[PDB]
Amino acid sequence: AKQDYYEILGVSKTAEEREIRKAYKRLAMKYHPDRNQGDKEAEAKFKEIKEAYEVLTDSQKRAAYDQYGHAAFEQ
Repeated sequence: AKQDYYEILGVSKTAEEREIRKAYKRLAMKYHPDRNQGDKEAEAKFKEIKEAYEVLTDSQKRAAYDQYGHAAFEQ
């Protein structure tokens, strides 16, 4: 019911974007392909970790989950 965009990076539960940026920074470099092509999914993992960060600055995705997945803010 949406993904846990806090765990996908992996930070102190649901820490402010203040610390999420810090998770995102470590994890982004860790999961950067940097010629680890062919694998392809590891970059996709960086895509998820980006997605996570990005949802964590968004509006609706960011709250509906936090309350209740998508039975919160479907108006």
